[PDB]
Amino acid sequence: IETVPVKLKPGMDGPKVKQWPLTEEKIKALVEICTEMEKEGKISKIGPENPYNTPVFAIKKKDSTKWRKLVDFRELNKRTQDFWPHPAGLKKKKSVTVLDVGDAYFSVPLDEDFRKYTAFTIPSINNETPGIRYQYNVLPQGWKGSPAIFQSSMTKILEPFRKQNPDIVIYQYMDDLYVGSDLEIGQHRTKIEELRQHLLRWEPPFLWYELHPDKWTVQPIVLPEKDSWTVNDIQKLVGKLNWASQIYPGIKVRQLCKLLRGTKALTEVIPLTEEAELELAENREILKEPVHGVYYDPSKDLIAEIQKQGQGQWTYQIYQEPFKNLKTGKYARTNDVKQLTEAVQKITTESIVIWGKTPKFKLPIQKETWETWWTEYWQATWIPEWEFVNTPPLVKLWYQLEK
Amino acid sequence: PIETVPVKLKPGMDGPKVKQWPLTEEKIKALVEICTEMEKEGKISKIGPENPYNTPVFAIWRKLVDFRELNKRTQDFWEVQLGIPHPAGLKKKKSVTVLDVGDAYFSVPLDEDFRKYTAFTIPSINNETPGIRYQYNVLPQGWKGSPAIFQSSMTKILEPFRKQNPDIVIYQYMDDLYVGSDLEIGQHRTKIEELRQHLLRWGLTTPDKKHQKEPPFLWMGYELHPDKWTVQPIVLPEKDSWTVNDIQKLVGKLNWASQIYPGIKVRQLCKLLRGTKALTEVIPLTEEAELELAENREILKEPVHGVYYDPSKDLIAEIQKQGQGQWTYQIYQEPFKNLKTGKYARMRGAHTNDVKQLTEAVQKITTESIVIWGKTPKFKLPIQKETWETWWTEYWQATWIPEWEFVNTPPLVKLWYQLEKEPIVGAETFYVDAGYVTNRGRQKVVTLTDTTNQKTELQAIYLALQDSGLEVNIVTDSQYALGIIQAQPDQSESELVNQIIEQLIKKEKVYLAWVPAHN
Ligand SMILES: CC[C@H]1C(=O)Nc2ccc(F)cc2N1C(=O)OC(C)C
Ligand SMILES: [Mg+2]
Repeated sequence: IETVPVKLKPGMDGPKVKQWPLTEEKIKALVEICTEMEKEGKISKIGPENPYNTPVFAIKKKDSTKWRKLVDFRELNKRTQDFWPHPAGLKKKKSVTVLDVGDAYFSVPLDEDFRKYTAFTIPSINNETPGIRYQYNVLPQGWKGSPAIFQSSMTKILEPFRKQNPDIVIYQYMDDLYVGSDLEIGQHRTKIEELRQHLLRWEPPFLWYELHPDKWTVQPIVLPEKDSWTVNDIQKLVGKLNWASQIYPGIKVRQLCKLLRGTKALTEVIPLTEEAELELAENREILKEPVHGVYYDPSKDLIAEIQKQGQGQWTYQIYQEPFKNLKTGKYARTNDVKQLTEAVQKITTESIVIWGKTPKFKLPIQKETWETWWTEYWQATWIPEWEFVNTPPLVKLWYQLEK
Repeated sequence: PIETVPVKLKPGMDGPKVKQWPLTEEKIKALVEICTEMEKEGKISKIGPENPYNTPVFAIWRKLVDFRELNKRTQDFWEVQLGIPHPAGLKKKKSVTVLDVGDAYFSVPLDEDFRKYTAFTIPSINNETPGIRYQYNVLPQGWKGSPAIFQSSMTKILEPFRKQNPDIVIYQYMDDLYVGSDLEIGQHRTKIEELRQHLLRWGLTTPDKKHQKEPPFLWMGYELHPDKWTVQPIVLPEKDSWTVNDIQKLVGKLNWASQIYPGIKVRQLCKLLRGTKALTEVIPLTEEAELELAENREILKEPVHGVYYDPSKDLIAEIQKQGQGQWTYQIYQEPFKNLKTGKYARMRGAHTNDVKQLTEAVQKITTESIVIWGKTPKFKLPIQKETWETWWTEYWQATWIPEWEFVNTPPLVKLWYQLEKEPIVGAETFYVDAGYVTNRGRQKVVTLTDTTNQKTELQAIYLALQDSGLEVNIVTDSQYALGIIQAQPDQSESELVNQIIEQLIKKEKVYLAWVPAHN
């Protein structure tokens, strides 16, 4: 009755997603959590007439020893009707603390006719029992409609702090609230508390400590700078340059190329000629800045690829049209998978902060390994889209800072 | 009674209206005695000729209703099972009783609003005698939602008994109720009687202790004892002429035994299927197929049991390389008491090395373990940490193996070669493009036949490797060949690649570089 009538996009039916198998530790955490959500009317056991399913997972958190239930609503989120802004001021604040306000949802009931689409299953070890089935009664954490539906109620609540602390940029995204302020880190955390407690007024633990958007400088392309240049060096250099010429057409190779005149031994040292020292120096300048004319339009998808740079280092880029990167960065400091998941999250927290959307990730990892271990390290409350790929050889070369 | 699960027809669709085919008067009688009693039990009820719906019915006497139309119109239900347990995950019990649940679907109400779509018709003998129309009051055999609704009811009807008796394991499977415990013989038989009474007080009837199946329980291709498990009896056929069909069925059964019989091999056997033209075609057995067959029937002559999972103890998984692209493994808890075993041969990709392939076997085993035991085992592997890290750090894809211990049990896995990371000073340099030109003036233009733009870029390099000495620097314009060699395989589907690999293993130092077009 009180609920807001929600519907799926026209023609669409509910999600029937397969639940990845879980470890008994996670199942144990999921049973304890869900048993309590049931005693409190948040979720209800469902019968066999509900054919839908969304996967569930358990994760660990920050500043806690408790488990957090994570519902993979990606599929449902895509079949849910659109609802009919984004402060670029946010990426300019000295600091931003991320809050988990997902709990505010457990008060608003959910349209009785939509509930069945929130069905999920807690699996059993070795299939020895059917699996415990449930659906949501209230707005669930992780569903695209929850922030949308609790928006009115969320503004009213923020209205005060808003006018009272005009020096703060409060941005909401899914179950997260982003709090930005140029105040000194000292006083920053104090003002966060005056927000947490003002939320209790109507809770919210920290995600991450702060992020510092202000220094999210792009990682440009660099050429090696050496004393003596062998033939091999010149060949790597031209190759790198030629590919970079796809982006920056001002890049000229002609002169460096007149150096690999014929078939010389790879290790032969080649002093560079005037015409050439000047060509390298000039290509060098063109790369000092990211290419002009690259603008983000909300109309298209944000794609993100990550490359393994070996020795605990990774590189990544964000773009919408190939070669037109909106951002390109690095990440270092564990095991391969642990790092990949942190980078993935760090890069996601960035697109959200910068453009308000999570990007589509192209990951260099076998799917089964990712599906097996990502939850052991995941801390976010959201889950971006991802596909799996193989990183060609040369793409890595062309992307890192070796001395 | 038990609560009712509401059912609906698919969106838009209307109930069934397919007319009853002619019924032999001998069959009409039969169906009237059958349907009249079903109305005496509660299963069905006569309905007034205003119910447009109707579903066919013939007689086999047992009444068999044809619901393939109503089913097409009935809503989708939550999957009935999708996944049975594996013996290796089961626990050891002192006693295990299997309780056949009779007239299961018959003892569960069917959503009232739905019943009118279950309407069927018994044709009158006389061109105008009865012509009675019935509808179901319970779950109909053959109807789309009966398996699902039944199981879901059984679960609820079992819940309390399960809370009262937490020392009793109960597994529901279609029509069987496998009940197990560690109670002493006598107490177990009493719980089995109580339970029997618990189901009864809900109408669910079962078989007496005299009539209930006694283990070994033959289930889903296995042989179950309260304390152990194996695969049902299976030794190999004796024959003079083997047909493709026989071979495939043979290969099929040998694989099945791999989950518990370590050592089974199928390679020589599989190889017989090459170029086969008909299922009925005979294929004589190679000296090698006979040896492999002879060894399989010997392994399969002495039965092996698998113990059950003891949750108090760790899981250990040990892997061995049993040939190129072949891996065997076994998971045990009690040193060498096999919970399970298996073999792994999947070659993800056209090329690979024993390291990548051992790592993929570790992921398959990890996934399997998470399904069966809900956790990952401590791994014992024939590879040293240093060989592992060394390929890890240098590979582009991201990967991660759980806690494992090196176990010096050959063959140890390793890398046969490694490409330098810097050009070699003093090594001749080949620029390949189907031939090459060296910096010392050598050249070998060769024109190949029946090639592929890609297989040609690989031949260039191969030639360069052959004519060069122990140390060599090679320059190619192929990103493709570059990718393959750089991945550093030691095994491939391609013979060419395999040739390059033998070459690379022999070299002392090889450096590969790439440069674009324009040599
Ligand atoms: C009921 C107890 C349960 C179990 O833990 N161990 C055994 C051991 C021997 C058996 F014959 C059955 C089973 N069990 C089981 O669920 O078997 C289904 C897969 C058929
Ligand atoms: Mg060339």
